[PDB]
Amino acid sequence: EDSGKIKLLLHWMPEDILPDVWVNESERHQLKTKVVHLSKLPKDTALLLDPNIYRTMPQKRLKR
Amino acid sequence: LRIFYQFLYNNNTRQQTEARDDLHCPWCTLNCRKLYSLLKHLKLCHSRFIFNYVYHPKGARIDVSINECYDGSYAGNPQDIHRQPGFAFSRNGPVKRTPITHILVCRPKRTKASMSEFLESED
Amino acid sequence: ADHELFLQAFEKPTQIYRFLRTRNLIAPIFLHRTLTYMSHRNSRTNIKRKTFKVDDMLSKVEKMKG
Amino acid sequence: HNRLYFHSDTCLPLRPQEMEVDSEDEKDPEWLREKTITQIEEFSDVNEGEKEVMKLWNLHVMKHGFIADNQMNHACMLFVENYGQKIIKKNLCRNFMLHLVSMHDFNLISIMSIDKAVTKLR
Amino acid sequence: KEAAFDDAVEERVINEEYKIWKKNTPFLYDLVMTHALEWPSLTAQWLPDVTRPEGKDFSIHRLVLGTHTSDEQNHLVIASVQLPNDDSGKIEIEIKINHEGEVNRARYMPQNPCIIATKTPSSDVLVFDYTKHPSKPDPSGECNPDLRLRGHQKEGYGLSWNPNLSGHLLSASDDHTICLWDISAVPKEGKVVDAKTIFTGHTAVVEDVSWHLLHESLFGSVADDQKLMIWDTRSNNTSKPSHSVDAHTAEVNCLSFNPYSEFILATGSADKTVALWDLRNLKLKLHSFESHKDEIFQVQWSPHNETILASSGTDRRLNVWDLSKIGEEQSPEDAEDGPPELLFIHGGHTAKISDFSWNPNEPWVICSVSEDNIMQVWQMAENIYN
Amino acid sequence: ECTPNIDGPNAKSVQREQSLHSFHTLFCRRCFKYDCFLHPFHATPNTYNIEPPENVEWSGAEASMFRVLIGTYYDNFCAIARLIGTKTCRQVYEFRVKESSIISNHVYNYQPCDHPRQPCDSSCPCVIAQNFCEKFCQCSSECQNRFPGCRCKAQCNTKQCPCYLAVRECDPDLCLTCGAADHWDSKNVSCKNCSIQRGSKKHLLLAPSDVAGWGIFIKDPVQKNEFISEYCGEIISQDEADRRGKVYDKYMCSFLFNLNNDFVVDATRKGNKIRFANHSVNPNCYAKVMMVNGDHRIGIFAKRAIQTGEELFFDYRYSQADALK
Amino acid sequence: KRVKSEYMRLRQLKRFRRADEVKSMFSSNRQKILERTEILNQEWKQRRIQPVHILTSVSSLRGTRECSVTSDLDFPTQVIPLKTLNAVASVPIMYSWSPLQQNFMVEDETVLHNIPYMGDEVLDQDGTFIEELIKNYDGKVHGDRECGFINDEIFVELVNALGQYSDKIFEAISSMFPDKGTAEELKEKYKEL
Amino acid sequence: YSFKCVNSLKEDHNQPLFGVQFNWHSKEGDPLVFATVGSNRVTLYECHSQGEIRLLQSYVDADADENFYTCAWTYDSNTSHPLLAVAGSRGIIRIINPITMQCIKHYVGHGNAINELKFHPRDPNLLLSVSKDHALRLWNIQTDTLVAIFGGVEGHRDEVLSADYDLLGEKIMSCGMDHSLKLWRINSKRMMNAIKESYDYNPNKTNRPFISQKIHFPDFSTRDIHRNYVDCVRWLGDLILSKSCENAIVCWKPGKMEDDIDKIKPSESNVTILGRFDYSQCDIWYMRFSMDFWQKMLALGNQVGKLYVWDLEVEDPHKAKCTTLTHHKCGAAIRQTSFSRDSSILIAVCDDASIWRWDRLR
Amino acid sequence: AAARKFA
Amino acid sequence: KRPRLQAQRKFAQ
Amino acid sequence: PATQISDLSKRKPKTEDFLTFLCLRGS
Repeated sequence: EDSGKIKLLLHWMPEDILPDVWVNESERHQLKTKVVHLSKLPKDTALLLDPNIYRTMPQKRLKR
Repeated sequence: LRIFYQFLYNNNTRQQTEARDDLHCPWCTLNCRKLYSLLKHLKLCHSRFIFNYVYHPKGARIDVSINECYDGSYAGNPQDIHRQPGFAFSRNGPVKRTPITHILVCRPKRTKASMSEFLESED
Repeated sequence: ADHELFLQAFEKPTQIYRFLRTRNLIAPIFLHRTLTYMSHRNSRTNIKRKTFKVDDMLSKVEKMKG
Repeated sequence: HNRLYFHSDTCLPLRPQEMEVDSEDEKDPEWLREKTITQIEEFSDVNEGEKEVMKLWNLHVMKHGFIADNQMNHACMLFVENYGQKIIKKNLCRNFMLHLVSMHDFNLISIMSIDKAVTKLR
Repeated sequence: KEAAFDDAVEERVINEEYKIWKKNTPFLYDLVMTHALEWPSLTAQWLPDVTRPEGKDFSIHRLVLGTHTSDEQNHLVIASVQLPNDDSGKIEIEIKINHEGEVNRARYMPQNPCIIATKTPSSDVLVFDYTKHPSKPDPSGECNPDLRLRGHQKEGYGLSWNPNLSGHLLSASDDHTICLWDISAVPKEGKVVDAKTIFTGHTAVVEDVSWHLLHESLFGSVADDQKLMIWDTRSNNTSKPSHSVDAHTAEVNCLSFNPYSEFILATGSADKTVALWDLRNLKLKLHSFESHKDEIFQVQWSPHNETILASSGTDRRLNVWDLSKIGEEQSPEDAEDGPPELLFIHGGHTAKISDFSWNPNEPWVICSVSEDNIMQVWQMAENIYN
Repeated sequence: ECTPNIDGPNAKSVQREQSLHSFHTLFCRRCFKYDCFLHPFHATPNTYNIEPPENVEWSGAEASMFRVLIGTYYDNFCAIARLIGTKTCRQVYEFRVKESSIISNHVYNYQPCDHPRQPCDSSCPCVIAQNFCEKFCQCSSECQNRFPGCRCKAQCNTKQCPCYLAVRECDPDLCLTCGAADHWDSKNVSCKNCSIQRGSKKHLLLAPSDVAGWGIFIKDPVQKNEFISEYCGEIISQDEADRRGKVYDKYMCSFLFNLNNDFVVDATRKGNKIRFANHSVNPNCYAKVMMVNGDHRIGIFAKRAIQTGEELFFDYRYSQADALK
Repeated sequence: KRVKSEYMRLRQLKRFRRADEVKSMFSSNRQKILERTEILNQEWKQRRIQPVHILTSVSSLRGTRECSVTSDLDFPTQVIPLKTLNAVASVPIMYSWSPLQQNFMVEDETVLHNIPYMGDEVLDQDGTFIEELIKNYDGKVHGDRECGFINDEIFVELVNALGQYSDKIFEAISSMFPDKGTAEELKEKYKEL
Repeated sequence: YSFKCVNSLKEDHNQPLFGVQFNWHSKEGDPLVFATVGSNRVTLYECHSQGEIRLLQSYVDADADENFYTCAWTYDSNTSHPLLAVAGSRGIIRIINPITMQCIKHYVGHGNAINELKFHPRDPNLLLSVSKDHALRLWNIQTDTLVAIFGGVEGHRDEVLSADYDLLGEKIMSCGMDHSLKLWRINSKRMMNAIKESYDYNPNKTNRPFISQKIHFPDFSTRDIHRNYVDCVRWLGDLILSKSCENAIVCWKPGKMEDDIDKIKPSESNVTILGRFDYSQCDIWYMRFSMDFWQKMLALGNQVGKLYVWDLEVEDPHKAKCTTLTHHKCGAAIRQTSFSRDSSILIAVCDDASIWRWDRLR
Repeated sequence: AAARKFA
Repeated sequence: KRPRLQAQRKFAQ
Repeated sequence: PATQISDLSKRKPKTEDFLTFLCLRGS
């Protein structure tokens, strides 16, 4: 009957493809290891640098 | 245990079925202990496609199906986001305050929690 | 054997969930331990009655030189 | 979810400010006025002033949508009280009186009302 | 730039996260109610003004709100709810009150729940008594200032009622200044009323502040100095506190004292971390918490308990911490899921959180409100604590 | 047969009737408007001493004026002088006299018991068709085929009122007990079977469906057997609908609605919001036909109470062969 | 019939007279366009452009879509990365319409076009469709008339000469084309004279 | 004149192209761009010597049922960035900066396909658009709003296939599938005022939307020209060129061979057929043509490949003006054609996804 | 007979 | 006759 | 049942930065 539109519309998805590829090159999360890479956890704070976005702001220029 | 998958598409097309390295979520790599736990994780988190099972004659079988429905939409200020133009405030633009119609959605009230997670295993 | 279609279909979900894997292993939405049907984890109880919390064993002998 | 809403005329999206209980739906559509007007001019067994007065009265009726008899005895008065300026700009005393007389065929009004209206004019 | 592009894809990602959250909610909670506001809030605060009918299986409470808005008339609310307690339902707004400027923060004298306070982007603060005010404001009707204050020069986000002594009230701004007032002096017209006393121990903006709960002359204040001060009235010393401490590596935003305890102080900050102290030794950081991923703004020790605690901010996440579980060695996978003192997370807000609070008169329910106009109220899952 | 302006130069003095040819053959009493759309009407009019005179000239078509004013007036003395500003009652008297001296139970649609030689009888269209006579019969006023009007205090909405029990609405002129008549323009009432005519439709809203294409959601709540809106449209023949229905079923997109065995509604081209009503079998609205001032309009009514944001539907009363829409 | 003969015959004469007239008109028309398009040149020549160049971005384009093109000309096949565009959510289908508040009347009729157009994607409609619209219009379709049109001057001259070689021809000619059917409009134009 | 095939470039996607247009917003001597539209593709190009072509940019969207079948060009007045604009069966208009290669601005108000576009030849921000929704619209793009709508009760009783602004921008034609042709105006009190008001809007400063100034009443109608659907139509000063699937282009005007165009009123029911440029072998619809900026020449295509280019001037025009141009290679069908700003060039794409760059002597 | 709603 | 029988189409075969 | 769930990781990386003879023999 009804589809509804998928917000992820293959303008988002290539920035999933690209960095995934860059990562399987660099740090080989899927190949050189388990599907998991490590714990991943102890680092705690430099983790955000791989990928581009383990986390970014909604609002970089903000009221408070 | 064992695990087998079965990709289904158009009901009668190339399966390229499967095998599993561990007893883990092949997507998210979480280590769910039981079968029940795995299957619920699999239906709920990675809900974008659909999971059936006899579990097997050999205690491994799963059937996967690319979901037709899914309802994969935005969920925020339904206006000023879904058709704010391809310019600056297209999708987000959440910068200053903006209104919504007073809506109201009440997700659970209070649940009926059974000890056995199997109920899912029955039907 | 129109594999191309099959692949172009499953490719979206797979791609997505890989991405979310590599977030939530770091920056989780919520806890898998608290989640009910994963009741296996963080073996614990309703134990402490604690307020006198100070144990303060932080001798801290660190010094400088040069 | 109580979700995105559209106008009905344009199919543009409806902002929530503009949900503004004003209903994009009024008695007197913007086109029907014009169409009835242009339907007047189609007639041939008819006259300029006559046509004009018919037009104006039709417009009035469409606007306030009067239904029952009593309302007509009020609506003639309403009509002059609104469109007297226009009628003076055109000077349709004779035509208007004739129209009123014609309204006193179907027993919708009484002679008192007519005279009353005419005095309301001047 | 690519920043612009990255934020968009992040937004899409957020939707996905939210949907998975939704699907998992029956197996994380006992209750949630999401409402949507006609305008965002910068405040939430329950009240003790509870009521419930006989011959029903639900209850009713109140919520204080605010409004941030584009240009229109900011009017706050004191809304009602309806939720089953112990054993259908909804909420509604029952009342509104105009407000010159917007609302940065709002509380209420606990001695009299009929009274409330409020801030502005202007220098002044205000006080209302919603009894002597309409249900709903008409454009023609005059605004309910219900009193005025003065003593700042700029706005801020600090309010604090002393619950031990009536009338006293404290504040904050990038004034670097912590004013004081008390109200029982003049219940006449006395619309404006100026400082009792100020303090300027800080060097950057003071973000937040509050009274201790049992002590009466005593309160603690928090700035972007990377510092924490504990002032004390009847000391007669305006720019020298009783205690000072370089608490956190980064700015400091939040603050909270403990109900049941006398000597425990919690504190939130911009260094992605919580820290707590003893009021005996203030050099000694007892313990930290390290599982947010961005600054914090709010912390609220729970009533009904003293071993739990809450926190939230820019990370779109509201964590609840427990102190019982420190030094608990656990399964390896539990560490794979996060530290043990961390207890529960609520990631069902799709945008920054601006405020939340616990309630009394229900055990562990929270209201939490954000800047996508969303107001959730929810009861954490019970089976977590048997 | 035309006779130019009384306002203007050409003022050809003609008979009284001729000066009201147009106004008597165009106007619609049933509509209270000139050339009404839903009022097709092509019928010729069957039938509804001592002192000297003054030496002034009777202007052309002042003749026709004072001629047609004669019948309605029934010998006015000074009123006719008030109207025609520049003629004296004496000159008018003299001219009156001088010119006198120079002298299968299907549904049908309504037309009254138009009968000069009898009241509404075996020849009455409404008697043969089991219809009721409206306020436009050419029968006597004591025509038993007429309708009385209700006498309920405030609420004409249950079986206790005849106007509700019968499938119609409280015509204001026959019902004064109820406030149907009350209010020339005001809609503050308690007769809850007077909304259609006044058109107290609800603030409906248009947005996309959850079933098929578009759909229509109400903003503020309602209660059961409350009025929602009317399902307007063009009203056309049956054969015309057969023709149009061919293609509209080729599209698989209808907006057709059976009014009676004589006529159809089609809002494909023109109509109002409500025509975006989706379909279900458990609806939260339903429909009726209602005669109203002798016209079949169509009412929509809540099958149950409803809150904000809901979607509206109704039983199309089909075989279900057609796909959901 | 000889009707069509006289049609073309009178066509030639009216055409000749009007031809000289209108070729003068065409000349003036060329002149009209001349000054108009001249004005357009003028405003074109008073504003700037920022012309187009190819993709120079060397970032974030590894392993994805690209487009290319062949020729029957000695040229290389040129492959370029194929940009993709941020989708927009559509809206369902509407066929526009008019608001309204009280019901409305139309006594519609026969071969009124908007002649149906179901498609040319799936069997080019249904074979039965021919009988469908033939049934609807009783075999009457818009512009199915032998001659091109009906215009006043031609109408008049044809009526005159048909008489020279009122109703025996008026009714028949009205039957020929669907402009009138019967001589109603014919006798109307006759009364115009 | 005399043209010559000097390139037949082709694409790989192999679905038909529908649309092609030059950018007449070049500069004097600025090299020559054109553009193309297909099944999900926008495709740009540039014209080099010897029929040489440098492909420049191509664009796509993710959906599959979409098929862009229009294009047109304009420019940002404020910032001089050229813009392209595209639309089709999915039913959305969108805008393209090739400068930034981003879909900067979209519009959704249509119920179906969007079979044409234009720009008001004076003011670039007025985007006409016609649709398969029995409707025309007139958007303003810089302020992101609708202005006007043309249709409903009065006439377009069926889908639409084309429209045109006249050379001044004071009037417009439309061209439908109901065997009709209609006028509208833009110069009026009502309409012009509405346009001006549209410029002066701000949604952030009203609780109350723009009043899309509807117009149900055409200023002229006619159904007596054609017998068949109507593919496109164009202006010729104050004459109307309209084709059909009747193997004949027509020229015409309303009423007499002498009555003024502005003296016409909606009651006007007479027409004036005064030109007929005949060709053969067209039995399909959506078969466009065009004219140069000068209206000194007229292109056309056919369902086999056979061009025809009637030199407009000195035309009989029924007896004279034929001039075929063929190669037996695109056995497929040409949709649309196009000239450069000058009459130097011609393109004609076709159903087999081709291009055909014809060029003249000198 | 085409599709025709009843009530 | 022929075209009244031979309707439209946007393509061939 | 050959071809481990590394098949998933030939759906995400179809081409480039791929290898091992199973990422390519996984379909």
